[PDB]
Amino acid sequence: QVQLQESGPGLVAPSQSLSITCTVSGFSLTGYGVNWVRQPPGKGLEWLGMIWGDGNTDYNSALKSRLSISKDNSKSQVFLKMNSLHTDDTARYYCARERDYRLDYWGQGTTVTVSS
Amino acid sequence: DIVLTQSPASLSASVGETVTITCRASGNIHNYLAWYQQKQGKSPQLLVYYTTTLADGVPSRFSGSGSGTQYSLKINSLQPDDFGSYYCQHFWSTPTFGGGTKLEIK
Repeated sequence: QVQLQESGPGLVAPSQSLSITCTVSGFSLTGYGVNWVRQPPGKGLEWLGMIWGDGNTDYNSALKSRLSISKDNSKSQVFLKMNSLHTDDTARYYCARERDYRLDYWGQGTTVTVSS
Repeated sequence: DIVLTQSPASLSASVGETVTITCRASGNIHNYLAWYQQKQGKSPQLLVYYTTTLADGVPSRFSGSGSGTQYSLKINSLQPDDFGSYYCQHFWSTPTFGGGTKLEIK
């Protein structure tokens, strides 16, 4: 009964910023972590960062500087913000629930295309 | 960061065959390893966690093993429902994903 739904901007121009929302249902944002994962067209999964139930966050060292993750416990929403988009920022972006060393529930993802 | 290397990158197999895919770590990950199955146009799905534990609903034809920097996923007698992409992921400090293994019907 967990449900995660992502919504994003679709097509965006290089250098602009991107904001993605992960709306969750059936569980509490205070009791679980939420991870952000992306997938470039035809490539593998790439871990972006996580926000813990307590509000502490962790990021991919390589992207750390371009990314921001936050949440609104009240609204049951987690957000991903990326500044200075590159064309290779094109991918399907997913949010997934984290429980004891495992991503048990995933949203269906949202496609972002960085195109001028 | 600890990287994961998956082998083979792609494999062709027939229904009923038994396959093994490998996940190697560039540093000891102490068994904090999960496996995901991804079908065309769907989000990944958890198969195995903590090296050998199956997620609910996962058929028993699937089994994981390993320790240290070497892990495996064995699929006994492939079903049509099993073709797709497989990913291993660790949780030893910053999580990373292996490159994936493409399982394609021969």
